[PDB]
Amino acid sequence: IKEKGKPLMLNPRTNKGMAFTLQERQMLGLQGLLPPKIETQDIQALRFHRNLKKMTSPLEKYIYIMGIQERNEKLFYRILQDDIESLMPIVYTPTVGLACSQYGHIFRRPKGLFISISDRGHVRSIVDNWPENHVKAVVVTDGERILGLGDLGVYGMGIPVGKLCLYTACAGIRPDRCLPVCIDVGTDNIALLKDPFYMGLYQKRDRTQQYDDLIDEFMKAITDRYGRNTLIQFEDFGNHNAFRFLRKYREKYCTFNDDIQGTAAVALAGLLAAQKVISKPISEHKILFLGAGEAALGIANLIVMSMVENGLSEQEAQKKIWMFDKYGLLVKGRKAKIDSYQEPFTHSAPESIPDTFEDAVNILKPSTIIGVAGAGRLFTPDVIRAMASINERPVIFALSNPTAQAECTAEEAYTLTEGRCLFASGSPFGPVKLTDGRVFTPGQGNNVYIFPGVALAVILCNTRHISDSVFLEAAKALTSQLTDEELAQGRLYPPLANIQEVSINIAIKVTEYLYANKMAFRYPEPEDKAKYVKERTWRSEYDSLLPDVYEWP
Amino acid sequence: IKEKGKPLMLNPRTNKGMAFTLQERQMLGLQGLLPPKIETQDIQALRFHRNLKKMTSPLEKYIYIMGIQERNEKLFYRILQDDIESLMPIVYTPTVGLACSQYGHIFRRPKGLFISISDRGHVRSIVDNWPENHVKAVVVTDGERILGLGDLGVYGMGIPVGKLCLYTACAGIRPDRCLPVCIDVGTDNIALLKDPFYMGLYQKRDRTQQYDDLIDEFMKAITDRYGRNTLIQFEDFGNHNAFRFLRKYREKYCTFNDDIQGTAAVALAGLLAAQKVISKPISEHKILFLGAGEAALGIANLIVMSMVENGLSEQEAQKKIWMFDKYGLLVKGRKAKIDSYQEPFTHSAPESIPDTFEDAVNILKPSTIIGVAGAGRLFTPDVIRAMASINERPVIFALSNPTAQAECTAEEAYTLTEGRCLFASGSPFGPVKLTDGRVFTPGQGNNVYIFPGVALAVILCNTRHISDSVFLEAAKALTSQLTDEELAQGRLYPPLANIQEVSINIAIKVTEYLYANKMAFRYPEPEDKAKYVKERTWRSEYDSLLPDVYEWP
Amino acid sequence: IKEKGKPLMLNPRTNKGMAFTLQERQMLGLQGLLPPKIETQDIQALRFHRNLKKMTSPLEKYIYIMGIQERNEKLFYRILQDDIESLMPIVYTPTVGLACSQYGHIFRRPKGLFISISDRGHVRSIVDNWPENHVKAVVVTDGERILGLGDLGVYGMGIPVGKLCLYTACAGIRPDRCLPVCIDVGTDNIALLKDPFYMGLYQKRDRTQQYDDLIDEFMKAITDRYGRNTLIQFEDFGNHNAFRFLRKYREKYCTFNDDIQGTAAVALAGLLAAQKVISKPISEHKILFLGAGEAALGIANLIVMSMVENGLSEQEAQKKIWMFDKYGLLVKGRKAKIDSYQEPFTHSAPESIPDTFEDAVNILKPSTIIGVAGAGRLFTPDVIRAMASINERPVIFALSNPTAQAECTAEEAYTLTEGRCLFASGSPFGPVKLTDGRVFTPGQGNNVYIFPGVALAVILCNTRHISDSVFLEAAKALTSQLTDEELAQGRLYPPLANIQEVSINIAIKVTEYLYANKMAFRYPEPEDKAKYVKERTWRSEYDSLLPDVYEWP
Ligand SMILES: NC(=O)C1=CN([C@@H]2O[C@H](COP(=O)(O)OP(=O)(O)OC[C@H]3O[C@@H](n4cnc5c(N)ncnc54)[C@H](O)[C@@H]3O)[C@@H](O)[C@H]2O)C=CC1
Ligand SMILES: NC(=O)C1=CN([C@@H]2O[C@H](COP(=O)(O)OP(=O)(O)OC[C@H]3O[C@@H](n4cnc5c(N)ncnc54)[C@H](O)[C@@H]3O)[C@@H](O)[C@H]2O)C=CC1
Ligand SMILES: NC(=O)C1=CN([C@@H]2O[C@H](COP(=O)(O)OP(=O)(O)OC[C@H]3O[C@@H](n4cnc5c(N)ncnc54)[C@H](O)[C@@H]3O)[C@@H](O)[C@H]2O)C=CC1
Ligand SMILES: NC(=O)C1=CN([C@@H]2O[C@H](COP(=O)(O)OP(=O)(O)OC[C@H]3O[C@@H](n4cnc5c(N)ncnc54)[C@H](O)[C@@H]3O)[C@@H](O)[C@H]2O)C=CC1
Ligand SMILES: NC(=O)C1=CN([C@@H]2O[C@H](COP(=O)(O)OP(=O)(O)OC[C@H]3O[C@@H](n4cnc5c(N)ncnc54)[C@H](O)[C@@H]3O)[C@@H](O)[C@H]2O)C=CC1
Ligand SMILES: NC(=O)C1=CN([C@@H]2O[C@H](COP(=O)(O)OP(=O)(O)OC[C@H]3O[C@@H](n4cnc5c(N)ncnc54)[C@H](O)[C@@H]3O)[C@@H](O)[C@H]2O)C=CC1
Ligand SMILES: O=C(O)/C=C/C(=O)O
Ligand SMILES: O=C(O)/C=C/C(=O)O
Ligand SMILES: O=C(O)/C=C/C(=O)O
Ligand SMILES: [Mn+2]
Ligand SMILES: [Mn+2]
Ligand SMILES: [Mn+2]
Repeated sequence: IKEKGKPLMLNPRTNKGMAFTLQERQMLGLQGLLPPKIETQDIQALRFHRNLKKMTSPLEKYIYIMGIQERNEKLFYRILQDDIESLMPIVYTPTVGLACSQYGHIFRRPKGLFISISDRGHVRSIVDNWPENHVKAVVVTDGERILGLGDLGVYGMGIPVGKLCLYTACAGIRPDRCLPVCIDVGTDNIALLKDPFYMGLYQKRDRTQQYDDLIDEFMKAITDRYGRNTLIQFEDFGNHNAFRFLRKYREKYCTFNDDIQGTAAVALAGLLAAQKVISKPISEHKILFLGAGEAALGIANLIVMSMVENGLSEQEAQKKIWMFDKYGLLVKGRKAKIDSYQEPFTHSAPESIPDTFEDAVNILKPSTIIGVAGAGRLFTPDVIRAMASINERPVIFALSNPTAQAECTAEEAYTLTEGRCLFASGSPFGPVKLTDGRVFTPGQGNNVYIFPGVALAVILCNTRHISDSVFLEAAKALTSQLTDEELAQGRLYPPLANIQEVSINIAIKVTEYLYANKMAFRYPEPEDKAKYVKERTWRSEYDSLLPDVYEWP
Repeated sequence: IKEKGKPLMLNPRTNKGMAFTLQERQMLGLQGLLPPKIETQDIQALRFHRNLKKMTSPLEKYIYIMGIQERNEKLFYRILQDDIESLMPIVYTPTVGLACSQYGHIFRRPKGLFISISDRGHVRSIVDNWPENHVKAVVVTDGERILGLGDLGVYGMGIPVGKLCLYTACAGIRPDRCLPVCIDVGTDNIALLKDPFYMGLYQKRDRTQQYDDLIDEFMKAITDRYGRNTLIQFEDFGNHNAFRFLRKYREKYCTFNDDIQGTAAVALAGLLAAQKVISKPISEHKILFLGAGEAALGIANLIVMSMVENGLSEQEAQKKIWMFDKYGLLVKGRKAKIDSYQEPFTHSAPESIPDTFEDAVNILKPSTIIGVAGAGRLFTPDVIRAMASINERPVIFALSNPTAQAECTAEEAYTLTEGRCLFASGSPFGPVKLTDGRVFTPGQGNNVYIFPGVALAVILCNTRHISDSVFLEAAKALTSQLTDEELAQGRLYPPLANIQEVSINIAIKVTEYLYANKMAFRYPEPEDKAKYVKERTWRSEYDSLLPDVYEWP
Repeated sequence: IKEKGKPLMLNPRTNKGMAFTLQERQMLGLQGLLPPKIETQDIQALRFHRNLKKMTSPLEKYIYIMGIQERNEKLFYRILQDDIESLMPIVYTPTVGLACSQYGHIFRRPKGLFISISDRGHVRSIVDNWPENHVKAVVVTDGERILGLGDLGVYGMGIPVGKLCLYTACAGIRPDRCLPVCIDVGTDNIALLKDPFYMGLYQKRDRTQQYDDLIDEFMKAITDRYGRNTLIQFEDFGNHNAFRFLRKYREKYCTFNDDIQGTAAVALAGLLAAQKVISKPISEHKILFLGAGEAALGIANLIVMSMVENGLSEQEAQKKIWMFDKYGLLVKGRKAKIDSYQEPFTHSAPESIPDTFEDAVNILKPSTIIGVAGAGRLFTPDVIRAMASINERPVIFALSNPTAQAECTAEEAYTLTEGRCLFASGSPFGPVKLTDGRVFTPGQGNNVYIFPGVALAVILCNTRHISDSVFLEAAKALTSQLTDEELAQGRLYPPLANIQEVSINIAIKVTEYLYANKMAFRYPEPEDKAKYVKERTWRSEYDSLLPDVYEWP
């Protein structure tokens, strides 16, 4: 490091608290500024869990652990490392959504960059204000579609912050190379415009061309200072902007959209694991989505790429996918609109026009149901029963987040199908024991299983662009890690407790894929991709800060 | 910049002296720390020239101007840019040599990084001590062969410093992106080892494997911190080491040796200029070298490549070249050793064995004489007359530096050949006027015309390896700028006064060459290379340091 | 030491150069930034004297050593300490006057605080930009009366800088606690108003209420930040502003005017020494001043106090003093003005009014002549001859500075009076050897023998105000250190070569005087004033910058 003395303690990237050794204190001007006691990171972790055990609400736990990231970075991650499964719900979905809807009530310190429409023309100067000189990964949101909570404006900064925590906790990406970003062009949230604690501009969203220019100016500014190959992950943008920005920049920068592409991969991985148990002919596979937005289209497009890779033409596969949105079933010539992306899955109206999602299930008789509407408990008991009656082993994915917007619970899916369904959800649910002793451990179909591993691979290989093919390879890399014993439990995904090793493995597989397809530019090409990746992961163990002292001959 | 206040004035990189505008001083905390007067860089320039003109000795002018580099970087380069031609002999050769032989007496502040054998195993920590974060180019020496002055140890640091100033002065390579380096493993200079002002370790050179490993450690440290693409220019390394390191690293790193390859392109560019005068074919020209070291072998190899590029084969080309070293004519089976690089130019002993260099000229009757033995006035009157009697338009290159080690003077060569010789020297020589009022302006055969333009291209194209073929095009690029009128005056090279435009022009050719030959990795490839290179050269004009202030809507 | 890395080398306060030990280099992040050689201050000193020896002009040597102050403060004073006597003429008078005349030509880096009239209402903001936190002594000037050179505007900043160097070199006052200040309200010097290099405001002097308000503002801003007892020494202000500001502030701040009071003490001390080689009766003392401004009036009033301290009343002592300015003898009723301060020394026109200073010498027949007109050689040979015939041992003091403005030289004084005079001058003159062989060593009556010791005592005792009594004591303290031998050489002051010891002795005696008269507020009162002062003098030897590293039991 460059500085010594108090500054070392005030900066969380370097502060170690009482873990600063005696020599470090004396040589770096800290003696007397710390209590006489010398501690280990282990003692500090104990302090943490000791106090966490006594806390009552998830939000309170969020504020506390999240505060550690602003005081002692190394320890913050040592804490996540100790038990990522139990803390995931706190730092990530669903509690992060809770934090976001209340971001202005719990604010203590800011985190990340805020670029508003009012800064148009001066974005580059905002990017130069960021302290870190070598940013490799950016996660950006404009806060219009925060989880299934809708438009939360700048209160959505909570999402990019959470995603990045996982870049480091899951894939070992250096936190100092990560930058959370929030684009504030206003918010249509009437309640927030009336909140005296709101953190953004008090104006409705700017949807004119100035908005696209702002985004343009941001992509330009970020790459100018950090590099053309800086990984830019779009997160929680509205439906229209999400697809547009993805297609406008995907071939120009090293960018992707988590909601559209990372989701697609995790979902596909779940369906793959499922096919392992079901083993049914793909000619008998009929899928039906509740909702036809970002994730539905992304999932459907990757399912098609999977089916095509498996024989069917692109046109035959798309006919095997249906969608049901807020206006009803997506069929040709319906009163409600249908965008360019939905058309491919908009088919000739069947015998009857289903009025409810239930009718749709009975009429179309799908074998797989995927909920991604973010509208609540729409996979009603009748839907689940209809599914269990129609299929011996129905696949039921309720992916909407947070928990209250989920289509159904694990407990509802398993009991209403007598333990026959193959379930996955976006938000966490604990094990389910049926009235007959059978225990079913549900898996979490959440994009966190993908973006960390993919991001690591892309950064390490100096990749310039990300094609949909990477996510397909990621899908296969995730489900390829499922053992048969975990399959028996009802797990369509590796245990969340192993998310770190699982992410690394996905990173290794994707790096092998990028190189083999001339998508990597990090020369020389590593001989052992496995040893290469593992060798470059950031660790939470304290580094010695002592200067290099030695005797001259 | 991150700081404000006095530090801005203490760091030459940012210090503008009285050039800081009123608004900059108020907002940065300099009000009152500077005189009320607001000056322009133009005024600062005048002050400089006013003082220099009063100065008497070259060394004195050296101390003064080099002192400016450590007070106001921008001003330093503006001063050079003002009149590169007249300042060249002061900051560069021959005065730079004078400075080196006396580095310990005129020392005020150190420049660049010093890595000593005593720091083995701890070289990375030394590299990390360097303030600048984005280093793109390194010029390193061990002071074994400083000009034709010999082993000067750490006193040779003056060379890497002098070389880098030209990177900026000539080719516009950002100064903060440059790093001069001195590897001190001791020195054999008996006198220095007795001087109380010597700046190096008091011990003779370490020629064991430790030297090799130190160099290895250095290459690894630099690359690891700044990127394996970082340009490493080897300068004034002893004979043995110069070749071996070039061979060993040109494949692994983006390195090259200036004394071997840079010179090769200058000397070749000279001959190419001669051709447009003599028109003499390639089946013509019998070349004789005085000395067979780094530069001779380098020029020979590039010459051969140009002949082979024009019909002739390598075997019949290498025969048109002869070398005479401190041991006499280099012929097969002679007593003196003949290294691997010299073998290709070691032909069967002639009918008679040349006793002295004058004899070798009469017997062999060369049409081009090239001196690079750093041994003195060896292109004696007799030697020059002989070349006159034997040729109509003889080519005489006395490239040895500094001035006192050159083979002959511009006057000696022109008067002794009645103005028919085509001359070039390593160090500068003023115009020559013959008794018949005929005036000849001799060019300078110095690699300064090469390394700057090449360095700029390599760096801008993100090149990873430098092939000798880059130098061949470098030579062509240089000569392709010699206008007819300049040929007449007796100029084998573009006027040294235009060395800036020449360098930029060269850089453009090489970048187009590099891309056209898939050696460039800077994406996207620029359509207009010219526009590309000129947009990226560093300017000596002052930049505003004002924060980005603006009103919100 | 709170900073590490390059910053330690860029700051002259901490820069040790190659004297940084290996241990400090490794622990402070300097390894590799300095040559492998470890030097001592002794070696660096040698390098300095070696180069100084070569130099030809005094201004050149000035530019050189003053540059060292801006690079290595410790070494700067070591060099001065090594031979304060020979460097005195270069760093102080007369060369410092030459430097001020060319300040804008030789400018490299600014020194001190610059407060301009354009800054009124923001002076505190300027004072807060000064890097040092504990300032104890300020020396300020407006540059209207720089030596006998006149109005030099901001070019006069060189004077305060020169005085402060002596604060440290002579009295051991801490460099970082001294603050040179230049108040710029414009200049009347027409030459500078058309000089493109002039460092000040381009306007004639502002003499409205604004001037006075600026100074008031300055005085308040300084004390507000550093303390009401911050020693503030006024230097080279115009005659009208010198007395009025001294009168206005001497009871509100810890301030004094060097030109009026310091001079007074050194001049009187010279007379006191003279009396010891003449034993002349007070009733025989007749003093005539050439000039009647700051210096003259200051000296007169101090002489008057010494006489009153010995019996004579104010009235009778005051009549022993005559003055002659640029309009002639000050006699009651003369057409030329006579201000309040001059009245006590304005007599009734004698029988015949002397037209020239020679007529005044012959008519009044004084026994002591003191020149402070700064108008050149007014002590013509006829004048000196007249003094030789009226008095057996004529007292001749040519105090005007620099040398060209002196009233006469040392050679002219001793030669013209045949060695029967007691001579002293404001500027240095070497020894004088008459044809008869006799050698005379002239003393230098310059306020440099006073302000250092006086300021040191005033600072160490936390004195709130300085009365004329202090200077009367300093005057006595200085002459008391004179040893007969030296007095026998023609010395009216102790050898300049020992100004360090002499200054300290004056500091001791003055501190004892301040306490004895309850003017000192430093508590507790030191028992041994000598050990108290000697212990607090700053030293030039290097201090270890090593952190306090120790093991715990
Ligand atoms: N678990 C995971 O990895 C991921 C989960 N999601 C979740 O999926 C939900 C939607 O996200 P996006 O597709 O990006 O949103 P979007 O706004 O792009 O699409 C929403 C879709 O749901 C439909 N919809 C709304 N109400 C409906 C209703 N009452 N009945 C039937 N359909 C209805 C809309 O017509 C629209 O087609 C969110 O809650 C989000 O958190 C999104 C990405 C990944
Ligand atoms: N744009 C860039 O990435 C640039 C990198 N460099 C330097 O190159 C050095 C790396 O050398 P290589 O052996 O080529 O790289 P590498 O093999 O260590 O890794 C390749 C790329 O992945 C990044 N990386 C490594 N670990 C990372 C982590 N844990 N989290 C996030 N990003 C990580 C690196 O910055 C590098 O750009 C670095 O020390 C850096 O200072 C210099 C200029 C630009
Ligand atoms: N391999 C590399 O050099 C990479 C550089 N970057 C980043 O990209 C930024 C520059 O923008 P790009 O469009 O990539 O490059 P560019 O097209 O502006 O220039 C290409 C290379 O030449 C260097 N450069 C430009 N002008 C220079 C000058 N006048 N003197 C010395 N070096 C000069 C740049 O640092 C860059 O590495 C840098 O700040 C760097 O952090 C990111 C990835 C790789
Ligand atoms: N102007 C330019 O661009 C360049 C000029 N030079 C200058 O050329 C000189 C040598 O450079 P390198 O080839 O690197 O050195 P080197 O040490 O590799 O080669 C020296 C050669 O000269 C020969 N030699 C020594 N004394 C001799 C004598 N008394 N009579 C005949 N031959 C003798 C040696 O046998 C040896 O082959 C130096 O003075 C150097 O400054 C080197 C590179 C470029
Ligand atoms: N970093 C800082 O700002 C520091 C400030 N101090 C100051 O020192 C005072 C404590 O008194 P001591 O230092 O024990 O001495 P002291 O009390 O014996 O000295 C009396 C006064 O003379 C001044 N002084 C002593 N030597 C001086 C010198 N060589 N040159 C110029 N001024 C000198 C001191 O500032 C002090 O105000 C405190 O008022 C404290 O504010 C002490 C250490 C550090
Ligand atoms: N050696 C020392 O320690 C000191 C020497 N001086 C020197 O004394 C000189 C005057 O200083 P200040 O009293 O502050 O100046 P001032 O401006 O206050 O007074 C100058 C006096 O000299 C008179 N004068 C000018 N030309 C004259 C002439 N042609 N003939 C007779 N009298 C003439 C003026 O009328 C005026 O009374 C300066 O050259 C200065 O450098 C001042 C302070 C200390
Ligand atoms: O530090 C806090 O808890 C809150 C700060 C704020 O309200 O800005
Ligand atoms: O001897 C030194 O290290 C410094 C010399 C200077 O600043 O002139
Ligand atoms: O003219 C200036 O501002 C500085 C000159 C120098 O540092 O030499
Ligand atoms: Mn999302
Ligand atoms: Mn060289
Ligand atoms: Mn004065």
